[PDB]
Amino acid sequence: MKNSKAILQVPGTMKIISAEIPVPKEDEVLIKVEYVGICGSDVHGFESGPFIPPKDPNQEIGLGHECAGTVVAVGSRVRKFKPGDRVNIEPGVPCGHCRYCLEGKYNICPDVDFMATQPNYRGALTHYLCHPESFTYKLPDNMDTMEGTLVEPAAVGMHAAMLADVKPGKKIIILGAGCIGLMTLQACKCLGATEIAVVDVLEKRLAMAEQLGATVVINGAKEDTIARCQQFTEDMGADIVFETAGSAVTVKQAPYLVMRGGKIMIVGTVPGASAINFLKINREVTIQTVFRYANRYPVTIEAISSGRFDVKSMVTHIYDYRDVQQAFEESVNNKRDIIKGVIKISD
Ligand SMILES: [Mg+2]
Ligand SMILES: [Zn+2]
Repeated sequence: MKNSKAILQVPGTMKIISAEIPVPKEDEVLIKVEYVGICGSDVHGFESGPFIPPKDPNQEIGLGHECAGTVVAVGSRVRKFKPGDRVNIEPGVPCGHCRYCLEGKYNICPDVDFMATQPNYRGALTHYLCHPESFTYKLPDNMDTMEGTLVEPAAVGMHAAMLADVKPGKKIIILGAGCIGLMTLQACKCLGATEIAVVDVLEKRLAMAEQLGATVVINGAKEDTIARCQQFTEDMGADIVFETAGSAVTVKQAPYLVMRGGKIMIVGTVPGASAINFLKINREVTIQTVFRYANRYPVTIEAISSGRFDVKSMVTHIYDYRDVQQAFEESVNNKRDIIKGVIKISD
C-alpha cells in the first residue's frame, strides 16, 4: 500500500525515506522488489556519490541496479507479463533508435537509461518500481528471485566471454576472482573452454574459483603470477586474458600473459591510466574493453536455470533492507570476506 526507497543522503550515509508507489506506463510492469545485489558500482556510489552530480540541489539519489521480484501490476499494453510473475530486470534501457542500438550494440547507446545513474538516479533499493516490459524477464520456476538478481553480474561475465569468442581449445587466464571474475569463469566454462587459470590474492576467492571450475588457481601474493601463467600456457601465453579486478597491477600484467594474435578483455572499470607495453603485444594482439551486456539475459538465465552456472553459491552475505547502512559499510570495511552480498527486501 506504501513504498519507500533507500537514498544516499550524503556520501557514506544511507537512509530509507517514504516514497509513492509508481504507476506503470502502458508498456511497463510494476514489480515488488525482493532482492537487490550489491556490486562495485553501488559501493563506489555509496562512497563517492555518482560521478555526475545531480542537476537538482536536493535530488533523492537512489542506489542499486541488480534486482528481481514479482509483478504486481502491468500497463495497459503489456501482454508478456501478468500479476504474480516472478521476474528480473535488465537495468539498462537503451534509446532504440541510434546507430549503436540499430547496429546490435545497444549497451553502448549514448542515451541508455541505467538504474541508479545520471539523469534519474532511480535505485533498485525500493519496495516498488516500474520497468519496461521489453527489459524484464520471467524467471524459470526453478530459479528464485535471489538468483534472478544475480543474472545481472552473470550477464556481465557472459557478455565478456561471448565478445571474446571463448571456445574449446582456447587457454584462458582470468585476472581477478571477485564477483565479476567468477562470473567470467563460469561463462568461459559454459562456452566450452577447458583450460582456465584464475589469479587473485585472497585464498577465499581462489577457493571459490576452484569450486566454480577453475583449472588452475594462482595466488599472485604468494606466487610469481607471470611465471605460473607461463608454465600454465607452456611459455606460449594464453589465447584470452580477462582483466576483471579493475586494478592497475592486473591491466599492466596482461600484456605479459597473452599469446601473439590473442585477446585481452578489460571487463569494466580501470579508473586510472595504465602504462601498456605494446612491444610485448606487437604481433596483432587485441585489447577490448567490455561494457555491461547486450542481448545476454536469456542465455544467462538459461545457463543458471540448467545448473551449469552457479550464482547461489556465490552469495556470502544477505542483509535485511532496513539494515542497508551496515550492508554498505561492511561492503567497504570487510571487502576481504565478501564474494557477493545481497539485500533482502521484505516488508
Ligand atoms: Mg551489476
Ligand atoms: Zn540508442
